Amino acid sequence: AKKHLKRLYAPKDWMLSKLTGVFAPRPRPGPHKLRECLPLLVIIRNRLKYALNAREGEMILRQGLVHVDNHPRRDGKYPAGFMDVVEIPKTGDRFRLMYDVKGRFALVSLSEAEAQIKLMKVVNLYTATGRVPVAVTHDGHRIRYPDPHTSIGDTIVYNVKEKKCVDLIKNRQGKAVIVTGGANRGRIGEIVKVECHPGAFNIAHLKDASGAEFATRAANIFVIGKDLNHLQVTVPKQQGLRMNVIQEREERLIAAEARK
Amino acid sequence: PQYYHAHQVDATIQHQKAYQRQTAVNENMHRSSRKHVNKSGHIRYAKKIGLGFKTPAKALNGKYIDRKCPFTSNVVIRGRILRGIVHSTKMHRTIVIRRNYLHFIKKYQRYQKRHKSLAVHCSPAFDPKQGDEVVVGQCRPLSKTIRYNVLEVVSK
Amino acid sequence: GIVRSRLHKRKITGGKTKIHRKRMKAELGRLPANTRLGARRVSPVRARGGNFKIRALRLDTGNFAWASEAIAHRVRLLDVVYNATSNELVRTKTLVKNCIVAVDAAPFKRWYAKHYGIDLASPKLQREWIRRRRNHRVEKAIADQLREGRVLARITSRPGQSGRADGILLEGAELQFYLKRLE
Amino acid sequence: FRLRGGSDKDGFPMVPGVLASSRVSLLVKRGAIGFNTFRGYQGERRRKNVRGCVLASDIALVNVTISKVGDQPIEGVTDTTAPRRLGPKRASKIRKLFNLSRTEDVRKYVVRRRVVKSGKKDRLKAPKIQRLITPRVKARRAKKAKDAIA
RNA sequence: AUCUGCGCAUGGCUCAUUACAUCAGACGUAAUCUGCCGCAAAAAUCUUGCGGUCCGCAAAAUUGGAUAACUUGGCGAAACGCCAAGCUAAUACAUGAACCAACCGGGUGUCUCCAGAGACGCCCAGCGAAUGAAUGACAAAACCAAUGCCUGCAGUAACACCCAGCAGUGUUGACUCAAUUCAUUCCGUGCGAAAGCCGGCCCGGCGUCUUUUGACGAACAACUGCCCUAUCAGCUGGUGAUGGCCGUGUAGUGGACUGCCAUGGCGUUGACGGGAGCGGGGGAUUAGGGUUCGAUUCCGGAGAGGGAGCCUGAGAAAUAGCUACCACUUCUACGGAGGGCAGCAGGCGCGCAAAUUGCCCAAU
Ligand SMILES: NC[C@@H]1O[C@H](O[C@H]2[C@@H](O)[C@H](O[C@@H]3[C@@H](O)[C@H](N)C[C@H](N)[C@H]3O[C@H]3O[C@H](CO)[C@@H](O)[C@H](O)[C@H]3N)O[C@@H]2CO)[C@H](N)[C@@H](O)[C@@H]1O
Ligand SMILES: [Mg+2]
Ligand SMILES: [Mg+2]
Ligand SMILES: [Mg+2]
Ligand SMILES: [Mg+2]
Ligand SMILES: [Mg+2]
Ligand SMILES: [Mg+2]
Repeated sequence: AKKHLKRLYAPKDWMLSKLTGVFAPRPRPGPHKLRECLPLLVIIRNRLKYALNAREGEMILRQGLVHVDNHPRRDGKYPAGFMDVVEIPKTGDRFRLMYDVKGRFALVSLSEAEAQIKLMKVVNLYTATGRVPVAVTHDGHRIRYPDPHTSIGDTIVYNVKEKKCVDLIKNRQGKAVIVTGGANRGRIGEIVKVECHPGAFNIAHLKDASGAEFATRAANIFVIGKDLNHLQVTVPKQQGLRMNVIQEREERLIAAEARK
Repeated sequence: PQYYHAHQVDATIQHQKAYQRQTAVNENMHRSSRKHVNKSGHIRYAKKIGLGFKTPAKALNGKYIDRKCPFTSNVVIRGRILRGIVHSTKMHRTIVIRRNYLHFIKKYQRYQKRHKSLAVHCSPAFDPKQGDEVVVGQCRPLSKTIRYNVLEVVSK
Repeated sequence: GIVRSRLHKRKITGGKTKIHRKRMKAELGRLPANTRLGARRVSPVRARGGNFKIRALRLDTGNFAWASEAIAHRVRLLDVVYNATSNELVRTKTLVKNCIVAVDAAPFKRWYAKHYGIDLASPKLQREWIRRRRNHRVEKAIADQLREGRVLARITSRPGQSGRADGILLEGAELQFYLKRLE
Repeated sequence: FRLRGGSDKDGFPMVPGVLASSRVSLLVKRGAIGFNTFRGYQGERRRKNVRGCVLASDIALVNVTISKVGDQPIEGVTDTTAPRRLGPKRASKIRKLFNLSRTEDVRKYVVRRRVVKSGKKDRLKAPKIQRLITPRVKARRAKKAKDAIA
């Protein structure tokens, strides 16, 4: 039973500096994976500067002031990951955890109507006791009576206030996804062709808005809308478009010279 | 009219001091459904394993009673699917396959003949001779050395 | 203690394995139950996860199923008749899985008079007996030992694992298999 | 006299049951007669030297309790009595003490126990009495039946 | 202060062991256990009160016994040693909830009907578990019996009313699985609405059984890979070596193990035995090819003086846990009682060879 993380064995997307202490806050089991989450001490202290250390950081959390998906989370080690909605009523800001196109976690600011729904991907389907078919989700939810057209690769729109699955997005050819793993993580694209290969990993071929073709495993894609215009959720400021490394290097030198 | 006339003992398969039966299905049903009964006569359990492997003519219409068999048991084929050539068939219902490969040495820019031998459980659906090329699928441990189980035999 | 590892087994080359750890608790085994006939005495065993595994010592009764009729009846074990592992386990009358036992046969006859109405007259209103009994027939080797008093049967549960002596009645070629080995 | 305890010239107890006249070596569990439950961890079977129950000359102490009183009163044990230190705390166990009715209130029949200190405006210590089901508790308990069916 | 609830299985040190082992990349667990945490689930149980001797009328179920701390008396040279008695708690332990309060199903005896249909009565019908059976799909007319609508067959989900669509449709590459139906019965080794606690002015925070699954893990299996040695060429198999059949044991698979049968398996593509010693990420040098080092911060494995064996727990074969022996070893009032720095400071040795018996939780 591990209870510690070393700050070197912590994920790189958290961006904790190696010289500040040996340890990182090991996220508890919960909704999201340990490799694939951002625990609430890092959001309150390192992302947002509401807390200067971990001692000011539990003055916020243990008091019941941060809400992940409409419910107050008093754990600094609670795993918040992809598509979660983090509200704070006192400062009046609410955010969504999305991946930006460089693969890192990004806090997308939200309205009040956009902060009620979240988008969740089915990971398993089974029948529970009774004859109730429940749907297992990447965020750990077990929706008991989902839309009967739910398959495993699909996306359920959820509305975390009134816990009612308001919508369904099937996983087909004509849909748009966001990639949540691999080298292509954070990129958004239309689906082109899904190569099955039964017994092994499904490969999904994807085309971007510019036309850049790229592939991933189909367990890494997360469908978020009917097309790239009609996305069901708002995405970070690049909107899944990965610029060239040369062109994005030129633009920062131009912006820094034009600023002085 | 009250008497049923059940099936007689098939001594060709019954050799083994306990009665050889399949645990999946009951042999003794009076009005057995069309679920598991095969073409000619008797009740049989046959299963379709995964990866586009066609079950043989035996294991559906055969008479043998095999546990540890991928087509007629709870043995599931999963993980690795490999190929080898049959080396020895001297064991009872088990063959040893030989996997011959070239090992490249990065220093001396030249390959090197190596081999791995695997004990593979062989169903009575199959009779492979030495030199036959087989396709094996990984299963659970079935003995001290058996992890694989033959799925298809390619003759000669 | 008792271990279930391959550290003591020789390699397939015949080489000895040199041991560089202590025994783990996660690789243990325990002493066998050796369940016999007798009045019921069980001892639970604390397994992994805190689950309980009920050792059966001295069992005398179980739920035996008659699979053509898809019913079961709690009957009393009489004798241990044939065991495929050893004839020495018959003599000490050990209950294991798949050993052949004789059971009481009285609830099976009484059920066969209550259902199908055949003895080995009182509800004249309900002859749903006639709705059955026409298509169905009963194997002769069952009906002989059913009225003889004891029925040969096969244990289908693991008593040292579950603390139960459940079973099935021998039918078909399986009964005719074991009748030849006895007599 | 009921012989029910003992010790040696070395402080080792006389465990009732072992039927020896010597000191013997037992793997006593925790909470047994030779090994207290706070000294150890939860599994914790510790081996102690305890002494037999058969009495002998090498005994420095025997614990006895009287089951019947004889003639001579000349002893400080049967001539006096000392009060029980604590009255009852459970609400239904303090109701049986004074043989109260069902409708009767229990808060008036609590023991006083004055505490007096020199020049301190002395005071009373009463138990916070447990298992007393107020109407606020009755509404709380009847709500769990309503919301389990709802 | 003590009961109670979690934790002490992590961290930290060290690198002695160790070559079909460990370990790396990559897979498997459909062969399995899994506390804390996340989202869920939940209709079993003839209990109380009052009166009468088993019944009646009632209903916010106002349940029961014991221990600590403490007091008293203490034993003992002591001991992170102990005894006896007297008190008293619970979210400890034990007991236990009728009706409100459903649907659905099986087996079965009287009663109104017709030439089989209904009403009533009784036994049984909860989650989990065992065994057995059934599902867990599929890929032109003629005549007789029962039965369907028509006034002979147009057209048709299924079903004798209560509900005229209240599942004819689980998932996987694949299941003997998920789940459902009925047959039998679980005897403590499961299932309270904690018989729980706060707060606001009915409602809101918690806290807990069971059940179930994601998550953090555990355990096993092995695809490819690995220093030198032939002055090491045969290794294994009675007492398991390779396989097969029933079992057993396990958390589970399995020669892991009992019985029985077969005669196998490994090797000059270097087995077997011997020597060196944790394995990677990585370091040093390098045009290219390389040659070396890796006790050491991160990951994994192993150990706690050697060697066992256990308890408890979700997880240990735990060592600032227990039991024993061996080698050393400390206190004794000789009766006895203890030790385990490869934790951090230090100490003595050993060596060519490595620091402060320091301050602090301010940060991680
Ligand atoms: N060789 C390991 C295995 O031991 C098994 O048999 C072993 C046992 O019969 C027996 O082992 C016993 C053991 O049962 C018992 N419970 C404990 C005892 N220490 C062991 O004894 C063995 O070990 C010790 C120390 O090494 C030796 O002194 C002793 O001579 C040796 N026979 O001796 C045999 C080993 O020499 C099987 N033969 C086989 O599985 C395999 O040989
Ligand atoms: Mg405690
Ligand atoms: Mg090396
Ligand atoms: Mg077996
Ligand atoms: Mg380490
Ligand atoms: Mg020694
Ligand atoms: Mg030191």
